Amino acid sequence: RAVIYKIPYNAIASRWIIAPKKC
Repeated sequence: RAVIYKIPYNAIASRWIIAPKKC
C-alpha cells in the first residue's frame, strides 16, 4: 500500500498512450 503519492498516474498513461507495460 501507499498513503503518499497515491495518484493514478497509470490511469492517464492508459489513455494518453497505447503501449505495453515497461520498466
